[PDB]
Amino acid sequence: APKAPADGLKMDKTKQPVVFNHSTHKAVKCGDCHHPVNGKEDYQKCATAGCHDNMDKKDKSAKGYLHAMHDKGTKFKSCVGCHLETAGADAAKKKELTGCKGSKCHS
Ligand code: HEC
Ligand code: HEC
Ligand code: HEC
Ligand code: HEC
Repeated sequence: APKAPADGLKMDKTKQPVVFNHSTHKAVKCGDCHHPVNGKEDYQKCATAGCHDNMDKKDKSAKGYLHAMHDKGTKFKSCVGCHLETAGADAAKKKELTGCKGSKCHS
């Protein structure tokens, strides 16, 4: 159980970096994102060696970095997956939280 970093955290493993703010996700349990690995919630960087370290856009295994941030039907809600539920039928929120362009993730 480490300490939540300050906002402005830059996820920049790709050419479309995204800023993650812990403050806006205060209502979400730490473990929902820093999920269990070998029985214990893991707080290492998502793309740590052995984790989601493959940058291949088509890798849908546990090694797929982009898969972990965008896809639905995953064991743990991904960024987009959780945002889809949050936005519901609200088209404005869907654009803001799940859009591939013109969203708060990818301008
Ligand atoms: C998802 C909705 C998250 C919630 C809720 C919490 N965190 Fe988080 N955190 C998240 C991401 C996407 C990242 C970036 C990881 C990366 O690959 O760089 C982080 C990062 C951290 C870190 C720093 C990791 C490092 O660089 O070593 C820590 C220590 C951390 N987060 C802690 C933390 C705690 C204690 C939370 C709840 C109280 C918590 N986070 C929630 C995503 C999410
Ligand atoms: C290695 C130590 C990892 C770290 C750090 C993170 N994850 Fe992970 N993830 C890892 C494994 C081995 C697994 C599967 C665990 C299982 O019980 O099956 C996963 C899985 C996910 C998933 C779901 C994948 C799917 O069902 O297709 C997501 C969405 C996911 N992980 C996201 C995620 C994020 C955003 C992380 C950083 C905040 C993160 N994980 C760290 C291994 C490791
Ligand atoms: C739920 C389980 C979530 C996961 C996983 C992630 N996010 Fe999220 N996020 C969530 C909520 C409930 C909200 C607020 C909704 C609203 O209408 O404001 C958000 C908001 C954001 C935002 C906008 C606010 C901001 O910090 O700029 C962004 C850009 C954002 N979230 C990004 C993000 C990323 C990159 C995630 C995975 C790495 C991610 N979120 C996961 C709920 C949840
Ligand atoms: C936040 C909730 C996001 C939304 C909405 C979408 N994406 Fe995303 N994307 C997100 C993260 C956390 C990252 C990684 C940031 C980093 O640099 O580490 C990404 C990355 C991508 C990339 C990589 C670009 C490249 O270099 O090839 C692609 C291709 C991408 N994202 C596509 C994409 C699509 C198709 C989306 C709509 C369905 C979309 N993203 C939304 C977070 C978020």
